[PDB]
Amino acid sequence: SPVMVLENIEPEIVYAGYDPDTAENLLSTLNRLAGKQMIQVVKWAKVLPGFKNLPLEDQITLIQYSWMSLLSFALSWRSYKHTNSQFLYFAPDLVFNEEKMHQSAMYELCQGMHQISLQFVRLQLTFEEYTIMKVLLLLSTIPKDGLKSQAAFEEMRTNYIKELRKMVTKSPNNSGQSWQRFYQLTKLLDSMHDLVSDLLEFCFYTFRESHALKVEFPAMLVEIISDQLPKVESGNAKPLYFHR
Amino acid sequence: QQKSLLQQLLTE
Ligand SMILES: C[C@]12C=CC(=O)C=C1CC[C@@H]1[C@@H]2[C@@H](O)C[C@@]2(C)[C@H]1C[C@H]1O[C@@H](C3CCCCC3)O[C@]12C(=O)CO
Repeated sequence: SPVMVLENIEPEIVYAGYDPDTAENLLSTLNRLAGKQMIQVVKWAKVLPGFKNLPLEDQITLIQYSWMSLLSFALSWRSYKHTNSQFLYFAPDLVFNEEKMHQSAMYELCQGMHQISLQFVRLQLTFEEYTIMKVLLLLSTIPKDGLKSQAAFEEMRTNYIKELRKMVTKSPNNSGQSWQRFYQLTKLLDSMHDLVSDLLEFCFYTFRESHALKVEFPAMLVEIISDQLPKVESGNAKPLYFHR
Repeated sequence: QQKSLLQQLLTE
């Protein structure tokens, strides 16, 4: 059972170190927060059953494709646990929602992330469900022509899907609606591809126009986006769906 | 040009 291991290796909370109250300072602060969070994501994935055994090249590819889904999913969990999904709990010292956003695009991205959090309230998502779904998001995007150890990846992915299904369908808390719930969780994972697509498009823009927009990125994100952007731009990114 | 932060963290 990886569930026991998953609870143990779960990263601890990181602070933003918030302040001038401008769009470029908010974005720069969020990006520097992402860099701190990325260190804890990599240490989490390093000791993850199955993933820990894939070639180094495949581990890098997977993290570079899914870093955004992992961070937005963890943000939705914190938002749910600490504010009942009224606000986006980026860090204990940086908590806000759409109402603080004046630019149309920024409001919609903020709202999209809030809508995932509200779906956690509707589902009353548990920590066990969350940790398995988080792993499934790390395994949600692959290169168009596959990975180095494609079969080993397919085995590990199918195993994590089965762990989610057995956990949901065997729980007495879901009696009479366990399959309906499993399909709601898999639909929520598919809908993560849509949200993440939008968060990545704005991220790629603020990255390319970083100097002009005065939007700062930490070294971790500079290196990740530098490798990810040419892969996404060239169509070398295959999102894996449950219902599509 | 050099080992990435992602690669160093995965191999440390
Ligand atoms: C990963 C990120 C960081 C910490 C965290 O807890 C969660 C996330 C997920 C979303 C991640 C976030 C940050 O980088 C900042 C990102 C990357 C963002 C998606 C992009 O959208 C805008 C948003 C930020 C919220 C209000 C509306 C505008 O900021 C981003 C950007 O392009 C800035 O250059």
